[PDB]
Amino acid sequence: SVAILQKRDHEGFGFVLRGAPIEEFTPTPAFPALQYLESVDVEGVAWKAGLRTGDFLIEVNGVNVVKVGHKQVVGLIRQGGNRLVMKVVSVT
Repeated sequence: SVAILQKRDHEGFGFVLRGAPIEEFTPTPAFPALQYLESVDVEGVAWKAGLRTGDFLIEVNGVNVVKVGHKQVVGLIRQGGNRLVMKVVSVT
């Protein structure tokens, strides 16, 4: 799916990112991407946009991140400022 987030300058998006040798990695239908959402504050910015714990990250602001490191994805979220667009799959 796809989520669209808009926040104030002095809040966050209300989610935590986790992920990991990132050259022979291999997507599966159980572990599709390197990065996934560890927690989504309930009734938070990301939540209200329909983001949930367990969502894996395919795209961030137009860039594909299936085999992209962690520091690089967090950099994409930062560059967007108060706007963020992500493509996620829910392994649920």
